[PDB]
Amino acid sequence: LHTGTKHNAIISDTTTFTGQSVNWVLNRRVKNTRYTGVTLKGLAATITRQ
Amino acid sequence: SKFLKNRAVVNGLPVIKNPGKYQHCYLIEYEDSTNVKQTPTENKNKQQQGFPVYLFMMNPENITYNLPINYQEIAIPFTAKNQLNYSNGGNIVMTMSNLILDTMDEKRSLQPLIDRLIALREPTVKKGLKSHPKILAFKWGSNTFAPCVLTNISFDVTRWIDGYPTKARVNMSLKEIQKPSSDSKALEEAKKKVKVETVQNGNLKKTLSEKQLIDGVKRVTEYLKKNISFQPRTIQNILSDPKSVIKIDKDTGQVSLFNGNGEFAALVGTYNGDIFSPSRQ
Amino acid sequence: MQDPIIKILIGNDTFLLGQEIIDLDFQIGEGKKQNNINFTIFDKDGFFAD
Amino acid sequence: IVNSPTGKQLISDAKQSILNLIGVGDSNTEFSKTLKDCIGKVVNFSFD
Amino acid sequence: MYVYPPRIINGTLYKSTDLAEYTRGKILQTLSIVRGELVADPFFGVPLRLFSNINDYQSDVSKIQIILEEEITEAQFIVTGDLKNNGIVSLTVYWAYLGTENIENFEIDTSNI
Amino acid sequence: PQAIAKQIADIINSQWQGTLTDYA
Amino acid sequence: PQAIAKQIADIINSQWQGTLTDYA
Amino acid sequence: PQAIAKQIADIINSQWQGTLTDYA
Repeated sequence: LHTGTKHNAIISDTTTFTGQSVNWVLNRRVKNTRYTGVTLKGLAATITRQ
Repeated sequence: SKFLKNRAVVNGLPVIKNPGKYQHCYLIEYEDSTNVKQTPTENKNKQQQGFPVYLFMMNPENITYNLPINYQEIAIPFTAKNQLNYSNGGNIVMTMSNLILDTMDEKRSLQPLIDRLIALREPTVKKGLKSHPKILAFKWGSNTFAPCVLTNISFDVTRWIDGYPTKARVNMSLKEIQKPSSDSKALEEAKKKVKVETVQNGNLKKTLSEKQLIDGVKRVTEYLKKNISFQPRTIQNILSDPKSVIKIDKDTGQVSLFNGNGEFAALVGTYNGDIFSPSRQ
Repeated sequence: MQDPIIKILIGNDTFLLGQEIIDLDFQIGEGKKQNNINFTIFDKDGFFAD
Repeated sequence: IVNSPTGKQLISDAKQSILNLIGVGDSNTEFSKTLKDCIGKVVNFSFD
Repeated sequence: MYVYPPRIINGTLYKSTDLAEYTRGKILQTLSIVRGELVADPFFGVPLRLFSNINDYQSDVSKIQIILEEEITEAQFIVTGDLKNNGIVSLTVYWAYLGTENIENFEIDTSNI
Repeated sequence: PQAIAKQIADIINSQWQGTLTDYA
Repeated sequence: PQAIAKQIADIINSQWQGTLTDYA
Repeated sequence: PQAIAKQIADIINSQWQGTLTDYA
């Protein structure tokens, strides 16, 4: 997933693109929540479905 | 040969008349290049007198001009050619080598000439602030080279009298520089503004002066007292207050009425340098 | 011997090997390391940069 | 310079012919503007 | 715009809207002002040398050519020098105004003063 | 010298930005 | 090699001093 | 260029291992 770009305008025409894995999507926003009575697979499933 | 030359390009060249005198080249101050001999004898205390900085005793046998033009290469993998991008044009380097200085028979010292040429490295103190050395022009007959600066100089002395050089070879190199703008920095901005080629922001191309502000206040008061009866009630009732003033912006020229409280009340019009333009009906 | 092919699809355009691609990076991470890409292209007049 | 609640903007002014000639090929305009005008593809039409 | 030579025509200064004659007036002014004759700009003007032998008479022509090229950027200048009989040095300035594609006449020149 | 000091600084910056995107 | 390693280290040190005194 | 950018990581990394070992 594209996340950043760089470009040198003066003479040298160079544009640098940067992309990251989808885990970057899971690390974007800080959350406050609570989980009770859920297995690791269930918690991961809910988080991925989000 | 003269049988293989292209006469089409030859005949397109200017024809030069032979001078009636043998000519010697010289180095002169720039801006002093178009000055004639203002005096019979050079006066060192005054400037722009049209006298050469250094007079050649013998002319060069040959002069070399070099010009590199700088492109930048970008090597994209798996392409037949590089990508050439123009960077800059570069400066012309002039070189004259094996210049002759000979006064052995005259028994005259060359040291003053060597000192004169060497003194071109020293910073020329201007007002009291050390500045860059003299900017030169190499003049030969009716031809000039450019605004140039002495970059390298070397002497090879082979004969002396009492330790004073009398026969020397001189190699020197000049470099063409950007032509200094004779136009003043403020004049350049003013003529940029006159042609309206600069950015505009609603300001006048000339900030009003204090005398201009006084005169604009005079004109506004004249117009207001002449046209008081046609002003809206909300303007004449604030003009009836003796505690109301007229203020003109220095950069935009907008005229404003300030009530007794001292706050902005209404916009009356605009004032440039010469005329007062009242607001639309 | 290496006979590489590199094709990058971004937005709605493609960069091929030998066209504008200058350099390309990679990352295939497992734990502390994620997956990321950093690739440089020749952008005449910065058009793609725009 | 034009003033806006967003901010200052440099604006080009000329006769419209020169404006069309300069912007020929849409080279001067930024891609964001082009994408903005095509955002509303589905156009409401009326039926009789 | 007011052309260089101040002439009160019809009660006012001669104001022309053609840049060709204005440029010609600029050329005439450049060669009407000698160096030092102007106060504020003592450097503007043609360098004048009269009583000297005719050996380096092309240097003055070249200097005048550079001066004309420098100030008047809207025209192209070529200056030629010739030696006449007694003491006359004939300078001929060929100028063309880059804006027009043809030689433009002026109706004030044929006017009988 | 200063040219290379700057180059080295920029190298380090891009290696740090690299590390920012290298780690999850 | 070690000469330049040291030079680079010193460059980095002075670059950091720049930053220390660059920020309010 | 990239060769030297890398050489610079190697240097900075080892310099910062030196500091780790240089300290109590």
